[PDB]
Amino acid sequence: VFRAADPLVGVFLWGVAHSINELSQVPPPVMLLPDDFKASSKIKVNNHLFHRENLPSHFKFKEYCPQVFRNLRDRFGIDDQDYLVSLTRNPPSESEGSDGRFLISYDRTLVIKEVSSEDIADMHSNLSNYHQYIVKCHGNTLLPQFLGMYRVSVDNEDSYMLVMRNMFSHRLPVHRKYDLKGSLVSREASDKEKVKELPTLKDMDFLNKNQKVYIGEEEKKIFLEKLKRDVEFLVQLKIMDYSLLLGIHDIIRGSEPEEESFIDVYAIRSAEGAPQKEVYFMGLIDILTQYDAKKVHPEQYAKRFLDFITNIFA
Amino acid sequence: FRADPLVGVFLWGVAHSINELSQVPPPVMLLPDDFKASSKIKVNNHLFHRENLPSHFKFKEYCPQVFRNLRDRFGIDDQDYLVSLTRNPPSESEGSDGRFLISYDRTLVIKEVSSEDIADMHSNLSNYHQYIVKCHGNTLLPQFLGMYRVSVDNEDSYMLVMRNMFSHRLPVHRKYDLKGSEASDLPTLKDMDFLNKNQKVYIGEEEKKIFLEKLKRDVEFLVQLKIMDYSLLLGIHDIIESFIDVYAIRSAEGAPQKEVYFMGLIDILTQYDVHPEQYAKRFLDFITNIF
Ligand SMILES: CCCCC(=O)Nc1ccc(-c2ccc3ncn(CCC)c(=O)c3c2)cn1
Ligand SMILES: CCCCC(=O)Nc1ccc(-c2ccc3ncn(CCC)c(=O)c3c2)cn1
Repeated sequence: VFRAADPLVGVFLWGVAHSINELSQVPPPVMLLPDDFKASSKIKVNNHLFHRENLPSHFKFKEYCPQVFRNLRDRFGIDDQDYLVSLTRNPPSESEGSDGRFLISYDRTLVIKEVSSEDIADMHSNLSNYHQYIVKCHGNTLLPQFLGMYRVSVDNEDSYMLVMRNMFSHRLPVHRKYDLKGSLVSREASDKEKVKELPTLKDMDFLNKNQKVYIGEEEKKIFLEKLKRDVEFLVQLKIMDYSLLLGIHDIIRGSEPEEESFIDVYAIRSAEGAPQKEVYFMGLIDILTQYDAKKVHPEQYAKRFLDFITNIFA
Repeated sequence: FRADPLVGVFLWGVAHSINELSQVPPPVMLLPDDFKASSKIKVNNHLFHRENLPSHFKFKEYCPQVFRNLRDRFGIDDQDYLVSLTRNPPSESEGSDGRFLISYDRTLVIKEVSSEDIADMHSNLSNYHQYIVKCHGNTLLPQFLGMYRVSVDNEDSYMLVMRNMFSHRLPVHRKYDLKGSEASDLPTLKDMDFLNKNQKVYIGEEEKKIFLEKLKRDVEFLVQLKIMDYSLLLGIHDIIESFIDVYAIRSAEGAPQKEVYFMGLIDILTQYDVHPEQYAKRFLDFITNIF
């Protein structure tokens, strides 16, 4: 059943418009109540002998905790209308690498990742904790910015979408990619992964390449003290198995002929004495994983993580 | 409890439909499927709260392509239809046994109807639609512009939106429901009080026949469908630029009073189950008899 447009994205793009447009009529609550953290807005469409081109005739769309995620976007500095333009003005571009879908907004500021149903449950188990941490740090963090969480039902099949700020650059393309855990049971990018154009390298590949990150001592201090706070928050929640996403843009290799419009929140320029002029992009990914696993405590995972990351700097 | 969700949902559904319909190109020709089609939407929010709309409702539009085409053939743009119903709440009328709302514009009417009138509309929607294209929309019959079903707190109410037959600016002072064969206590006069009050309409020779020729055409379209028990709604405004009252006929030159008459057929679609062509025969001669 080849289609030119994927109905899963079309229904998602429809539902984001509908969600935000109805949200424009609902005044923001003065304080989020514990009921807002179990709330949801669903809507089910049933057209009969009335066909549309972009959307299927039978679909559902649900938004998880609208008031919570609306408040989160605000605290992260994103106007709801800017969120809408960025996701819907033009179709997002598809990216490969992750399990299911992984979309990038047309302005390359937002990311939309397909997650599982247990991931949706893990977010609810800690949305209140995550929100209270965004309040406390005023949104200045290395954790991902969870901006919206949605369920898209099409052809009697539910997909779960999660929107976030893009940790990479809206305009500077990433030339080298790592995912760093600091672990012992060592991590190499597979042969299958390594022959791609942009392979996600891991701890051992980082070391094998003599990779170092040159940012200068003040930025190093701010980044490590931030990383330390964020990790302690996860440790308190008994979380482990998270990663630092590290991207590297080669400056002299440049972008395409495309050279103020947006701020790359997770970017740090290289130090003035660096051997290479580059831009780094760093963020924690795959948080929200509890220690309970059916065959390392969160405190030990963290200490090892922080010590590894501390030494990637030079 | 009475501060109203039925109106609040209905107006939410109309904006939602006209927004959806702006993204579906209007067809040039209709299919038999379009006369059995429908668009249904169900909202269910959980610990989410909004002012106007309740937490749970349904909105169903009947044959969206047909009525959209009928609004086109009646000279109504969809956006002007949307502004008309929703930009300010419709004022209600206490013509009871169901709700009866008039747009802020006074250009359109929203009448609550039964589940069998919905069945009656579907049995003849195509017959009605093709009569409209042949007369190029120049009829005394009502202009059915849209038909929806709203569900709130597990009760289904059916809404039919028609063009307003009365004026959008000039109020009606006398109102008749003319049939042929008296009213118990603007009141709705029945037929005897036309006579008793020596009421007569003066509209001019040339315009009287154009109305009567179309009345014969319209009625002759109903009798071919075994329709009876229709009425001629006659509104009357003693004369003591934005829109048009297309059922208004101006004061005749040299009349006792210079006035404006609003006349068009209502409560059609009642099928025989006194004969249709007899019922015709009596009504037509009755209404032909005012000069
Ligand atoms: C419901 C709980 C979910 C658990 C959970 O924390 N997952 C999680 C968290 C964050 C990300 C993420 C965010 C931004 C990103 N920007 C760029 N790139 C680079 C693209 C090549 C990313 O990969 C990226 C990945 C992915 N997954
Ligand atoms: C689906 C229903 C089948 C039966 C059926 O044809 N009903 C039916 C048909 C037409 C009307 C109608 C139309 C326009 C009108 N304009 C003004 N005013 C004046 C308001 C004071 C009206 O009353 C009016 C009433 C009412 N009912």
